[PDB]
Amino acid sequence: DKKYSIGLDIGTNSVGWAVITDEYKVPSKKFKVLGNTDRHSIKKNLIGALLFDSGETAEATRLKRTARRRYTRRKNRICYLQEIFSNEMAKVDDSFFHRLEESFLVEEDKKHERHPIFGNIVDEVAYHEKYPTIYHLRKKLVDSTDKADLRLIYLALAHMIKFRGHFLIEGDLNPDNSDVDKLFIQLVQTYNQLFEENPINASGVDAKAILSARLSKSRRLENLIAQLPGEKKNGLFGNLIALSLGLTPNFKSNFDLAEDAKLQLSKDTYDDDLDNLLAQIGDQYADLFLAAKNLSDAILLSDILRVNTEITKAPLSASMIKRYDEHHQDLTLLKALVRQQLPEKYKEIFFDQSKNGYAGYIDGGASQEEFYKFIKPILEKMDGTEELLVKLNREDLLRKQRTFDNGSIPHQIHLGELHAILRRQEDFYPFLKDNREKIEKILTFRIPYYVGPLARGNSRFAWMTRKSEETITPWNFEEVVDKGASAQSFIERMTNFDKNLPNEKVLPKHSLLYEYFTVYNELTKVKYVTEGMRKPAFLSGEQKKAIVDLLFKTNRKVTVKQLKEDYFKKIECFDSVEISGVEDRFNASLGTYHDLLKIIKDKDFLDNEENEDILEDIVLTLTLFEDREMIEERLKTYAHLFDDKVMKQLKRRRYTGWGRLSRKLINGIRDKQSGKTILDFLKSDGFANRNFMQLIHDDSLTFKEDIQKAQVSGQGDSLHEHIANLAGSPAIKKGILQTVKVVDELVKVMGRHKPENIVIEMAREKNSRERMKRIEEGIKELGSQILKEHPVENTQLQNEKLYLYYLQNGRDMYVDQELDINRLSDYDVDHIVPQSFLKDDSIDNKVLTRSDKNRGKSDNVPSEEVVKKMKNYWRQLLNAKLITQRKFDNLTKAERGGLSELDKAGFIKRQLVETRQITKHVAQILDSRMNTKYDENDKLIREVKVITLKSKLVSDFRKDFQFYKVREINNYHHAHDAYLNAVVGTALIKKYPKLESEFVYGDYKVYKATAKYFFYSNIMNFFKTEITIRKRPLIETNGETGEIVWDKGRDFATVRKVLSMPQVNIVKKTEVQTGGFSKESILPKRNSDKLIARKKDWDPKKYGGFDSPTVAYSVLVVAKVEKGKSKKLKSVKELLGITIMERSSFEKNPIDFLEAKGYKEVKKDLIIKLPKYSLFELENGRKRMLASAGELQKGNELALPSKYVNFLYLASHYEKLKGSPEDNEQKQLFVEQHKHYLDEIIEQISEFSKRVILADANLDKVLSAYNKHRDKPIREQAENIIHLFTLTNLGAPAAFKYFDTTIDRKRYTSTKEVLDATLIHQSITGLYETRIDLSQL
RNA sequence: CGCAUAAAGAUGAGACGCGUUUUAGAGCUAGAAAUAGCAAGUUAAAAUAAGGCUAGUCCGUUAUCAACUUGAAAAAGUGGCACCGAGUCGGUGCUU
DNA sequence: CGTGATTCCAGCGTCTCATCTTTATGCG
DNA sequence: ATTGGAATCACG
Ligand SMILES: [K+]
Ligand SMILES: [K+]
Ligand SMILES: [Mg+2]
Repeated sequence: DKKYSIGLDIGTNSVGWAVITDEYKVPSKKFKVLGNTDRHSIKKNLIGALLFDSGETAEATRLKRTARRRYTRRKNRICYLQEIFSNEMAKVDDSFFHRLEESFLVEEDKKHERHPIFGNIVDEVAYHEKYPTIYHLRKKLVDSTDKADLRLIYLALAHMIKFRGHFLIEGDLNPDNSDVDKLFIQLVQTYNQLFEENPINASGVDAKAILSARLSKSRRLENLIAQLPGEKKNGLFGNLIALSLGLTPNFKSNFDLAEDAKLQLSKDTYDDDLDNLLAQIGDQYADLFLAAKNLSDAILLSDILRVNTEITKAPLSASMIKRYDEHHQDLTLLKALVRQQLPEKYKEIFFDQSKNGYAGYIDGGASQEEFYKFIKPILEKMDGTEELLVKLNREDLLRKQRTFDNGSIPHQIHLGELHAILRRQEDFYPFLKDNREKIEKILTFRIPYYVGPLARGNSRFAWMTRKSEETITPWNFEEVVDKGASAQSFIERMTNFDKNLPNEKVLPKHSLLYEYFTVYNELTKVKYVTEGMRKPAFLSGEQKKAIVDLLFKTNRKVTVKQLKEDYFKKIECFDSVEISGVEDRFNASLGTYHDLLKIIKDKDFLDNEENEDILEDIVLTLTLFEDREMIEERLKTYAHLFDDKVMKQLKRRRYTGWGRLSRKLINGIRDKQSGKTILDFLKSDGFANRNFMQLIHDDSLTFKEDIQKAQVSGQGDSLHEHIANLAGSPAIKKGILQTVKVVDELVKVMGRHKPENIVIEMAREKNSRERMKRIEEGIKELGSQILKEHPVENTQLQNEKLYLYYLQNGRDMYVDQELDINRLSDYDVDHIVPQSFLKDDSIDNKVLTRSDKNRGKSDNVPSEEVVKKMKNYWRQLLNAKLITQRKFDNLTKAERGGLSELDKAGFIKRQLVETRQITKHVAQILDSRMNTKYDENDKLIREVKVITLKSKLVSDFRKDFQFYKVREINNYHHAHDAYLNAVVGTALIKKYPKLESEFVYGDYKVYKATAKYFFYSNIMNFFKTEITIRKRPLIETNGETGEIVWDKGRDFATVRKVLSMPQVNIVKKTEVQTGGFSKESILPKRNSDKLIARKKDWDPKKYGGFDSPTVAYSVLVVAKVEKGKSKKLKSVKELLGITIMERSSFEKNPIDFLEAKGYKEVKKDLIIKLPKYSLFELENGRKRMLASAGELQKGNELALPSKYVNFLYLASHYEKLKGSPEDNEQKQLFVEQHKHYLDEIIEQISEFSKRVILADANLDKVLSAYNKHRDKPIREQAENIIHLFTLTNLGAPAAFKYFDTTIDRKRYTSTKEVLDATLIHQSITGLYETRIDLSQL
């Protein structure tokens, strides 16, 4: 019956827990030990931590799943093509497709001739001589007119269909037009022929280079406008240019059309949009648009083709043949030049696959860039290589046809080549003539993103509904698949249900019912005052309806002045109006009402009550579907009500956005007695004018009970389901679930007595590629040449100062100057918001400057003068996305007011008050689980108070009272943080019950700038003996009550004693490994049993395969095996290591599995399943965690005494020095007086390593390295001993560096010993254990 | 408390481009062979987690997971306390 | 000739679309 | 980045 509290520290890979009592002491208990060993009891402290691998997101699984679907559907494309061809192919060659299928198999496994295409050596050689690449064949079939072998036609069509290109361009691309300059001049011609007053003159402008520039589209537009004399990017010609290049231009202001009429060429809606714009102005400008379309084509077609198109209808295949021919010519030239000038390197270039020369480029793993890096010095160190070098710097030297950059080829080009082949060969082959659209559809068919997987009820990811029960081929897809239903289910399966009625789906945000609801909700709060009024009074239902009919239904926004004049003055005849409860501009407005009024031009239809469900369906359809065709399909039912043009205008309108209130919630549920819905009450409440909340918070009204009935239905969810529904990372969700489980186990351990308080705190927690892409886009948009000055590696951009330099165009952000790339370690990285106000260290808040003093004052936002200097530069960076909206607002906050003392107070408070929503959700879960009893009046009984702390409170407590944390010693700090949290948190609610509303979970009613500033600055000052000097009492009092919240004479002793306890329950969560079967790399054939066949029949020794399988869990099996020629049965105990691929086969029948592996007469009761991280104790406390069936991890924690931890913190100058010069001097002197600690610390590590780690060579290496550097400053030795602690850590062995020396991993690559050790099964807290003596088996 | 914007993250769908693996693309000459010299090289088929049954243009890498007992499962149930101490927890007393 | 030390190695780039939450910053 | 799988190397 002893009161206690729980403190928790939740992280992504750790959950620290601690149980404390009223005196801040951690209890200890004797726990029963189950199993077959002699040990029966163990004393353990109720402080510990759970360690687990981070929870992964589903994104990688999603990408693998989508890739699997794409491979299945590509094989289906080829299958459809072969089905079309099969009847005629069986005549031409019956075994052709069989050879294609078996082409992977080796000679002895092939059932037909080893040559796939023609089945004889002569014809195969002749084919490969005539068409060196498939593109030769494609060009021949597109251009030639004599009948081709059916096998060749199939091969070309299959190549086009299999690798078809992207669908990022909608409509048609005609490759007949490729000249940029000619089409640009034609556009200018049409513009001048239609516009004579201000003609466009652009002669003498390199249209080809500017428009096809490698820079960004926006910068290309800027460059073209720059060379356009007397033109504007927002002008009509500028809009045409933006449309052509790809940027979406607004054509409203060009013609003053009063509608946006945005025209994006790539989008399919453009056509319809274009027609709309033709209705806005006329057909005279249509020619310009036509030219713009053609111009756009050339812009995107000159990028990939770069070949003449008047002589061929296969510009892509001809471009690839040009690649082939230039590669051949350059290869011959390079061979000759190398054999003439550097004859010794030829073998390196053209024979050595390991090297990145031509042989490595073709036969080895060298990419194009690696080959260019290898060959550029050789080209430079030779004569006659000017053309080769020019090609190389243009990235056009010795190219391959199948390259990384073929991702810019639209499927329209492949479709054009396929269509040309079909037209050429259709007369010779009738089935090609009558299956032409079939094959074109095979190439171009693509399941819409809103239909998803074409499942038949066996997929958890599928939502499509089928009109008819038939197989969905690409040809009957539009007939078998219900696309409207599929798209609606696509949107609605991801959208929310309203919380009040969890089975009901939310309304569209722009629903007329929702707008009416919000308008009435705000209007019921309108408190008008006019002359002759004794007291302020609310408006009545009739007045509200009159105002809605007058103000809202005729004005988009309704203000106070319009309310006073057009209603109170015009009708009420009251010239003195003062409003209360609202602002000048009403937030709620009938935007949907006015938009529908403009679209349909009818008022009776809108105001009619009985047809409003039609409007609800209208807005729902306009919200659900973005495609004009589907909107048309759904609205066709309402075509009779409106006109055809009105139907088109409706089709154009789209209402993005959903709400949070369902239809039933607003106007579906009715009160038992009144029979009025919530909307009805909002319309006519009476004198009360209650809002929606008061309407659902009234006990007399049945709405509260109806909501409760809806909420109870479904009984919430299981803990795992409720946690998964949270908005957070899967890693933090794993942390939260483990936190709840440890709390349940701790409550069990404490005799089912629930804690008095649960104080919880959560941590706030490739990249180089993201930085590279961001800087590339920013520089391209800006138009700078900085990146061309210096090619920076991705890992080199990981430097903070370098990244800031590159993001700022190399220029100081506060003044107008330039920084030097080589003057690093000299400039200053400053924070836009000072670290005192906000502890933010991300790039979004950091600025690189030559000297920080240029910012102005260091106690506020940077000065107004700096803003006036660099606002244009900041805006240019923001438009290039080198700085964000947040960064720009922070930088320019001075001109908008700067930082008032109120903002400083708020930032000070938020450094201690945890406002994160995820922490509130965790607190709610814990409170709901702990507090369940209800009052007689149906009110929660807060038996357990859930407090939420921030990491700053505990961190500052650690720093102030020398409770220093070094994260490298061991994992105990996790546990320690949890303890400290409770120790702080409970203390706070002892000292400040009035502050519960900021810390304890629950809506407590307990609630100038300098006052709050100093209050929260010194809110934790009751712990320290001497303030500022002020000497608060030794024993702090509760305040207005008599309790000992803190006893400075003995409570600090208790905290220091707790942090020095050697036994802390650190548990690594044992997990069965799931995921990929093995390494994905397909290795070449070799005679090794570690190769895994990629198919049943693909024997690895002849076809290669996978290796490195991941072990799901090991299996301790005691059985017999055959030994010797006589195959005598030897008894063996062994770890098998069931891999992920073998797991299902093993669990289906373990005995059959083990007999297949070779073990005989296994004991199914003696088989032990051992997941990863299974704990074993061997001797002297040496603990090994099973990492796999053949590898062990360290499983021991080093309990370094607290004095060494504090000395290493001070000596390392953790986070530099943040103390007063007097205290810093005292601590530095303490370090100097305590140099000998270093030796002692080393001894600690050494003795620990001699008992547990057992890495003899690494320990000797470490000792020698330490002896080498004994003359270094104490600080550097301290930092490097912090590094040294990696030798003794728990978990996987790692490599560490002591100064210069690097000590590599000593790995325990043998699990033989653990077969005769003590396996330990630990509960989540580790308090409950079962020890199995495996040597007894 | 309500709107607008931006960023980040989560989830799902539809698609591209490569990469890899085996086979095909008769390598030739001098050679007894070792090999040497020369020539050639750019392409394609197929697989792209083994595979499964539910046979779909589906599904197969997320989440969840100590032990023991009751179980389809979800899951439920199983382990005295106090005190003195502390090198990973030990001991003493009370109790059962 | 086993066995500990050592070395090496690991699928990756892009685009379109939708929904949700959370945080930051204005406005109100 | 990490950390287990695999091959290879050095050597008593
Ligand atoms: K797992
Ligand atoms: K466990
Ligand atoms: Mg497959």
